[PDB]
Amino acid sequence: MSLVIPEKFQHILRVLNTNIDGRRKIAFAITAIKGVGRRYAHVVLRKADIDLTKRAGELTEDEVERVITIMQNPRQYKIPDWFLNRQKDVKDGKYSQVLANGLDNKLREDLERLKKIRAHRGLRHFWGLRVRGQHTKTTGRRGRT
Amino acid sequence: RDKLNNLVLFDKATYDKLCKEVPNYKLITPAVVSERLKIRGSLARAALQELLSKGLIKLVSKHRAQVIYTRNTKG
Amino acid sequence: DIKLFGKWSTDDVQINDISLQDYIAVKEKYAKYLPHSAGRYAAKRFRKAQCPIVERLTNSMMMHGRNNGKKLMTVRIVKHAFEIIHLLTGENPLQVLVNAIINSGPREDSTRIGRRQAVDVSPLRRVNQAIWLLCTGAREAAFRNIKTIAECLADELINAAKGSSNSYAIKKKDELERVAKSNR
Amino acid sequence: KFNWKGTIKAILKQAPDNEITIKKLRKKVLAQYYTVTDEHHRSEEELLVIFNKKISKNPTFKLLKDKVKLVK
Amino acid sequence: PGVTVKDVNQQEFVRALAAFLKKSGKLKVPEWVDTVKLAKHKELAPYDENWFYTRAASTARHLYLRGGAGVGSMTKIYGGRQRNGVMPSHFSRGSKSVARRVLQALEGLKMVEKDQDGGRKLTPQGQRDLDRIAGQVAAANKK
Amino acid sequence: GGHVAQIYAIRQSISKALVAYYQKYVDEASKKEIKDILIQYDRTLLVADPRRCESKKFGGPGARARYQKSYR
Amino acid sequence: AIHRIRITLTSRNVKSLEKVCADLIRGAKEKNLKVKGPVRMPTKTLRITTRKTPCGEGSKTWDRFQMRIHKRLIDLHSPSEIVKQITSISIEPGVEVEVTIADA
Amino acid sequence: RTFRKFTYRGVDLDQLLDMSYEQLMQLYSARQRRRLNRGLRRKQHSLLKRLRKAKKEAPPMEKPEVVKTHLRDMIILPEMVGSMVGVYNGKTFNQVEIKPEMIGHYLGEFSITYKPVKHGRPGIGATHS
Amino acid sequence: GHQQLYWSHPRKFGQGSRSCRVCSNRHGLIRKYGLNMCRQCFRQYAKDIGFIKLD
RNA sequence: UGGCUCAGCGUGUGCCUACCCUACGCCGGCAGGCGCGGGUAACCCGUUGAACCCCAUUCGUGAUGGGGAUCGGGGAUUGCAAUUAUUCCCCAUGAACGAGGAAUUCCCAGUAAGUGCGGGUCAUAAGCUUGCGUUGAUUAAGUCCCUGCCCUUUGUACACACCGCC
Ligand SMILES: [Mg+2]
Ligand SMILES: [Mg+2]
Ligand SMILES: [Zn+2]
Repeated sequence: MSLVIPEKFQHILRVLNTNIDGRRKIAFAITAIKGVGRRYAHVVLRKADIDLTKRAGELTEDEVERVITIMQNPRQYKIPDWFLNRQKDVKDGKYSQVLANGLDNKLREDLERLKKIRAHRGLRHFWGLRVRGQHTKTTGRRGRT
Repeated sequence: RDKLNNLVLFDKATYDKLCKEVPNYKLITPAVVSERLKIRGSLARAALQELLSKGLIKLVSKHRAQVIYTRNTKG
Repeated sequence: DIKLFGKWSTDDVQINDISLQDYIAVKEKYAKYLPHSAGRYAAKRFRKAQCPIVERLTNSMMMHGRNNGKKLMTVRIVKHAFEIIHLLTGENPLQVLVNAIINSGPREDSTRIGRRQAVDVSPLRRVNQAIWLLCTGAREAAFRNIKTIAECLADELINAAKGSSNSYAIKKKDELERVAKSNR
Repeated sequence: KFNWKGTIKAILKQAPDNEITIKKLRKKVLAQYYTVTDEHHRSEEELLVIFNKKISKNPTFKLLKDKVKLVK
Repeated sequence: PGVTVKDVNQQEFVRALAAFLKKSGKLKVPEWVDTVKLAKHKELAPYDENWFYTRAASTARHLYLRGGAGVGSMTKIYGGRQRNGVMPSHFSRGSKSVARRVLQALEGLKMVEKDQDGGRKLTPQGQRDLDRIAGQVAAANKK
Repeated sequence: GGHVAQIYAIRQSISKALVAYYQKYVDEASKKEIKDILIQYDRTLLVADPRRCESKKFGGPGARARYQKSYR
Repeated sequence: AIHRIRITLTSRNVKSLEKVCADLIRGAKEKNLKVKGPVRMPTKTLRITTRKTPCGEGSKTWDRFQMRIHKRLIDLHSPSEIVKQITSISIEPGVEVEVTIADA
Repeated sequence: RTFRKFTYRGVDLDQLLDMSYEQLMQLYSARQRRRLNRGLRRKQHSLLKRLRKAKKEAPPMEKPEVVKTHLRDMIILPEMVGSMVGVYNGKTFNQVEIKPEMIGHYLGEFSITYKPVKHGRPGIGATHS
Repeated sequence: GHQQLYWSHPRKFGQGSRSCRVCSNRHGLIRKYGLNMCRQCFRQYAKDIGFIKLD
């Protein structure tokens, strides 16, 4: 396809707060933002209607802007409901894909509300212990001394 | 020998270095032209298919795990 | 006539050494289409002497533990390596494989517990040792590398058959000969 | 220097009814010896006979035919 | 001559039949064909825009050479090995919805129907145009 | 069988079937010449390979291999 | 009618089962019956394997028990008023019999 | 503390009190929805009756009387908020304030069954060679 | 006693349901082919049940 | 990621005792749900369309599309009850690990090793075990050196028998 190079090749992209490596292919390039994995990246570029075989550097800035505005607003552009990251939220009930440092914020506030009501999961998150019912006698010592 | 870390979508210097150096030596595989010029290796596959489309090289094996090319014979 | 893999007619190769032409099986009666059979070659001693050489190479290539029954993979690995070799040098791939086996098998070795004396090597142990060294060299050259296993095997065989002190196999052979000479 | 009688007395103190089977006592004493010692020439059999002399030949211990008991 | 489906290579037979089946735009393709994930033992919905046509092709071929198959037979046919984390692998069946949809879409083309027992089988129309595609691809390969 | 086993069964069946057809319906010397030209190339073209498979025994993962043994 | 009936013979003992099948078949054939011979269904082997020790101590030895079931089918082409008495004289306590019509 | 909105799934506590079982099934998550869709048995209803009685017998502007229970698998319903429940550990009855923001949980995850461990010294054979 | 809480925990499915038909123990129970014997009692009675050690 | 193409053991509705194996059609993206049959079985699941392997694609030596721990949210199923997560599914999160020190296990032919599939346990369920096929080798046909065993002669202050006695 591309004979030699695009003349205006953006080597490093800067999308929300993270550096997207422009030498990777586009789906596996934008998977470097939190909240977006391989699966979600592939569906949002299928919805954006860009050719997946081109790398991240030779996308034009309008195409990047389209990819972002359909990444942040997935439900308006027929991303299926069961596909999302934060669906039926415990604070406002609406359905979303947290895709940024906001995902870190959402994880933080979930942890601190469980800690604030002093439920068992919040207590085990407050200590350094395992949460999902594993045995702690033999494994898990790497973080510990 | 720390990291290779260099190349994709080569410049004009690597392009014409390819066009004058690759199609006349015997073993032409994506691996030997990847380690030969600086090419990444998927770019090498694409470039070798494009050269075969022009017709400067000859296809020999064409397996999914190993594709082998060679220079055109001289007579 | 049989012309293994549909090319590379077999009855032109020459095994120079007497000691190893007794134990190398590329000649006209051990001339077969493919390096694959259910041989039952391990039932007695020296029945691997009459197994053809290409099938011994494919057998030793099916090894590091994640490859233990995968023989069809090694058959096409050997096929691709042979095409690469004939394309690189123009010589019969069987002949250069035979020369590699000749040049990589050590001829003197040392053994004891209390490596004390240097002994001589039977001309079946050096065939086995040469095949093992060649396959090990190809395996270690291709491990974390962009080069595929087929042209790694090809360059191992051509460097061993010329003799360069650049194959893994002939480096190991020379080192074994040197250590054996040290306490002869 | 590893202290044999003191370690055996300490193990017998942290036991139900000051009572322990010979096998468990031997296991704990040998693990302690390997984790504190500085001398290395002593063999496994010499350590075993040293332990047998330590338990069967002490007035503070008694052998109830498969076990060791702390007497008062 | 000759020829039939059996005596041609099945890989480019499926490629040619999917090309024919895409070219005549009557195959009904559902709306979620780009978010499917295709049989939950695998990830990364296929590296193809037109996987539905090839799946319909291979379903038509399988119903040609072994009739009476249902959705359970197809979800057994397109099953595979599920790599399962740090636990060892196992066999998982295919997606039932995509098998039902390719079967219903092929019924919409009047080249398969529900037979007298359970399952489906080719019409005379279906085996007719599959043998025509087989003739086309066989003539292409030999010449 | 498998893929390879089916390949070997196919070719053995074809060779043995040609030998039987020649022996029942054309002259015996023709059967002898096709038979011996098959015997000097890969005898399994006419004689079946009898080695089947060995049973697993209850101390390890397979027929011969045994589970890893621990000492201390 | 002329009735087609089928006799099913199952046992854990092979030789006695074949004795019963043979004597019933020859008693039918001497009585001008068209009989389809004994069709041997594939034998069933029930394979309880257990740990051989009452406690959990020792070298992990296992017992391998098995029990084998053998089946035969015999077909007759005359009314039941002779076959009931010809099978009542062939008992051999290890064999368990169902007689059934082809209509069943 | 700036805002006073509870908003469990986008709905705050008042219309979340007067709403029936069959739509707060849709409001909950899967496990609680299955528990409610399936039968909620007699002793659960007895606990709710005791909680309502202790709530309405409480004098205004202080907390109601503590109600003990072994039922540490009860779903915390919106009906239960602001109550005083003693949840069994196996050993003791633990005082739990049913806050508004714990209405999707079990009573068992507010009364811990074990004492969290702080380690002593490894005893004798605790470290081998 | 009394009647409505004596045996009231449901002995449906699980190890509290099933027991050996010889010794009424609950552990090591063989329920294949409807034996419902514990493994020790099965080893005791296997020869005259009809199971033979044969290979 | 797609396409193609091959197994063998064997289980299946129960005294108390409810709990079976499932084809086919429809709904759901999936886990699953709803109808309808068959099977007390060489009869139905089932021609058991298994996985590895095979062919084509993408990746390109980067802790990387290797690896999948840990953790957030949501959906189901079993159950009288799932929180200290039963199991399963989906989207996110993406840790050590770059072939392993001193030591040390198992193994010689359809064997080792790879790879799946049954049974037991089982309401729910296999990283375990017990079986089965499938792909399929390197090395060896020796020795008593190490660890031991058997036999003969020999020494002995041991006989709780060298972990002895002193
Ligand atoms: Mg095995
Ligand atoms: Mg990664
Ligand atoms: Zn019993």
